[PDB]
Amino acid sequence: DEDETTALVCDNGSGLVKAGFAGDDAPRAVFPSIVGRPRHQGVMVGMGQKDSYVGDEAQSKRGILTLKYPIEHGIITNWDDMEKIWHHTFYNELRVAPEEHPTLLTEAPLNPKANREKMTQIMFETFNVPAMYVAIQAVLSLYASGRTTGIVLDSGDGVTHNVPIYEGYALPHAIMRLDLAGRDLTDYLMKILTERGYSFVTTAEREIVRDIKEKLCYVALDFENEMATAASSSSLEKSYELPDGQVITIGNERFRCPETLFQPSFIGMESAGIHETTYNSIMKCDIDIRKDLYANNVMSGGTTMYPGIADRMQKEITALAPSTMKIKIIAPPERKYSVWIGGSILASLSTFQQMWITKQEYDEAGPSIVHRKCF
Amino acid sequence: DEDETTALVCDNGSGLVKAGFAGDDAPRAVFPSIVGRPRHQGVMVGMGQKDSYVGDEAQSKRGILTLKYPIEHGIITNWDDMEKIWHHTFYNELRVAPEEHPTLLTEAPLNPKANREKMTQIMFETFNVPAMYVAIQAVLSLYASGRTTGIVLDSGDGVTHNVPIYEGYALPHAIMRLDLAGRDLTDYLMKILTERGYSFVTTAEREIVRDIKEKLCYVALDFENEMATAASSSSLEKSYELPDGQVITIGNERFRCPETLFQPSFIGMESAGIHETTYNSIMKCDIDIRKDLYANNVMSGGTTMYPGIADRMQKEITALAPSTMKIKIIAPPERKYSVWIGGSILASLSTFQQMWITKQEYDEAGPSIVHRKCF
Amino acid sequence: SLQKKLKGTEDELDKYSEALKDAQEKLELAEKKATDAEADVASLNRRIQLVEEELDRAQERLATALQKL
Amino acid sequence: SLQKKLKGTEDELDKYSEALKDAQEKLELAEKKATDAEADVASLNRRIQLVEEELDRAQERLATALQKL
Ligand SMILES: Nc1ncnc2c1ncn2[C@@H]1O[C@H](COP(=O)(O)OP(=O)(O)O)[C@@H](O)[C@H]1O
Ligand SMILES: Nc1ncnc2c1ncn2[C@@H]1O[C@H](COP(=O)(O)OP(=O)(O)O)[C@@H](O)[C@H]1O
Ligand SMILES: [Mg+2]
Ligand SMILES: [Mg+2]
Repeated sequence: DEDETTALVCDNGSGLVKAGFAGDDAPRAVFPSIVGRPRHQGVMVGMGQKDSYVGDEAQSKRGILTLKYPIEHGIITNWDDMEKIWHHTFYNELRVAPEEHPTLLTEAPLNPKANREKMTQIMFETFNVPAMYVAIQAVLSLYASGRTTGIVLDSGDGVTHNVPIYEGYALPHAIMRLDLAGRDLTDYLMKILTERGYSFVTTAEREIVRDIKEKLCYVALDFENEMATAASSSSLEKSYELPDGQVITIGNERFRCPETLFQPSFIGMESAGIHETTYNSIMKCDIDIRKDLYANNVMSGGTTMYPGIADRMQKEITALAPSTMKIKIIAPPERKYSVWIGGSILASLSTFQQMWITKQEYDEAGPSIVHRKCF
Repeated sequence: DEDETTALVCDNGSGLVKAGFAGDDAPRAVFPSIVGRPRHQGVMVGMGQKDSYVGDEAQSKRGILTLKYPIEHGIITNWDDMEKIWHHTFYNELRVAPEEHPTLLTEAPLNPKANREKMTQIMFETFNVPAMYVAIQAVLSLYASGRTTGIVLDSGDGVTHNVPIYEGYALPHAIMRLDLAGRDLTDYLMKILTERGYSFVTTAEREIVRDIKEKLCYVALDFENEMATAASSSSLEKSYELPDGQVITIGNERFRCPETLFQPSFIGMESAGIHETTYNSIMKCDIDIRKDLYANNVMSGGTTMYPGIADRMQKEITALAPSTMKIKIIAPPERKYSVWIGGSILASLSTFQQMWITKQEYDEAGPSIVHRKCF
Repeated sequence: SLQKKLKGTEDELDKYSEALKDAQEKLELAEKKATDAEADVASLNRRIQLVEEELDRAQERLATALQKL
Repeated sequence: SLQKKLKGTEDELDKYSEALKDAQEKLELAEKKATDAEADVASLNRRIQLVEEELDRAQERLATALQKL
């Protein structure tokens, strides 16, 4: 299927795995990060004895399979799910073995050392891979953006990373990760919908309402004013049609769901909102480059697909920062895949072909030394 | 009958209504939450034309009246039954009108807005009441316990609420309700008794076996070991005498009925057992206060009248949590009425007499604004 | 003969049901895409009005700064 | 009984055919609306890009004028 000896770019982002060959502009195999295990034991004869579903095979059946998240906040919980999702991506979709081409994986900023050593060991010992490389997502996203300056805000599913890069210079001391993202928003919407009257307590419905949020939920331009005008609703409340057919009616809750990002007090945490944390990060940077960080801020992550984030960011930053300079916020189209796109354009360089880590040196050095070599 | 202008404490708990005047230590009018409706049509002349029985009048006759539960999982199904049970409690037992004293009602945590607005409207418009107030059960139970710290586990009839309160401080974000309680235990015992050989499919027998459970069923200290030693039964199986006279023989099933609480998989639900859900709730709290929540856990609800719950909780929490600290579980005597008792001691304070909601402000504001004022 | 006719009619019924389900799936996909595109159009119209207001502000500011120069 | 069943099956077949035709019509309508919305959003993307370039030029000249002042 592939006639070019190039690394397979597999972005294992929290919530959605995006795998594809280098050189492509979009991932071909896109599936959620979920593992469906058989809950009961059947006396039936003939069905697949497979004890571990994955991807679309699990999405197609969520009532029988108990759903487990292979990644939580960033820390890898179960490694069997890791081996399952890579083995599946290798021998069920791509139809190619890892013994013929490299593999450029993308990991989140500020992750545990155990996670890195574990994935590297599974990719070297178990699977025979000629060479591995771990890369931070923020750099590849800035590559795909086509710039060298700005602060990347990557909001995945269970973690949110703010990474400032000015003139192509990383700042490992300022990268601050906060576990507020799509899962805590799904939980907030679920508890407020339970407050509305429709109560559910199973994961399949949680994924359904997550999809409903992805499709409908947006960000408000003025929270309190929308609350007042929605008190007497007319066009502000919408009636959604569940894929099963049950008629759901959702009004203001939509534009109050992502608001939890701006007010973490809703989930009883002393952490500051994403905008205030980004602002504090800007103060932690130097003054000289602060204006450039204001003018080149970039966004990444699937959570940014909601309509109305750019305007909300502009008003909040204008209210926090002075209103004398110019603070333009740029969001490139299809930003979610941009990271992966970067991977593709990063795997075609010959120099990058010279910066890989082969098996033998890793085996003698050991995983810890490999950690030192990368950084 | 009453010479003090004090609020009538009417705990409308799921399964048992407990009504009484403030200042008393126990409810005088205690009757199950059931409504009996005439099934057939009689050509007889002279009997009461009353088309809606309630309370003991329905309990005395369960063969003729089809029984309907006025509350399910927490959501109010029929409002006519609501009006029936309050009108009955007012003009058949207490022998007092609501137009002379307030009324402190107790509602379950995390209930629908429709339920609250409906009951408040029936208590203001229809009935002329000088003032109403909705209160959460967990706070009043913690009051009656005589403390300010701990996690209250209220297991009613169709819903189970875990509410953490440390230093008197409520945590509306951590309150998680799960519809596993006495009705699902009655259903499990019924299906397993049908498996034993005695099959029934009517509600009167369901209430009878519910009473049998309340009287006999207990919690096991070691499930598998009791299963093994009960395989060859001698004193482990007991012969109960039905109030009708039929000789029933029940052995291990007793201490396997409440076990469904610890293993929801028996009813094919992905939800976690009450102990595991409480443990997860403790992780959701902060670490600083977790030890205090371990040392001050309180229980509430009629379902807790079974013998052997405290020991089972201690072993399960010790197996789940470390065994280095001290984890004492306290269960106050007559905990079931404690909630109501709290109501009594809450209605005697002058400040609480200043926190009531009169008719006029509610009428101008409307019910929704009243919801904002309370919380 | 009538059993053969009923068999044929039931086969045609199954075919029509399959075609109707396929058409319903396509209808869902198309309506979702249309609604998403309409929402994007509305949001971007708001955006471009805001940007035009900003451009007018910048032009007036420039004219004032020029006069001062 | 078989004649009654055949009549019922034929009625169901006619109803399914009508439903399929209506679904195809709504499919055509939704596809047309989606195509129009995509054309509109593309035109608005070019317009907003042009206005953004204009605004960047305007702000650059405003900064130059401020420095001169
Ligand atoms: N099309 C979409 N619309 C809205 N939200 C989305 C969409 N796709 C993903 N998300 C949200 O983004 C999160 C996953 O993001 P992720 O795939 O990790 O981004 P990235 O791959 O850029 O790191 C989930 O919480 C999900 O709710
Ligand atoms: N004396 C008792 N012994 C055992 N179980 C009981 C007893 N009284 C009530 N229950 C159980 O408790 C449930 C009702 O509890 P409820 O009256 O709602 O408690 P509370 O009034 O504290 O909320 C029913 O399912 C019933 O089976
Ligand atoms: Mg992301
Ligand atoms: Mg209770």
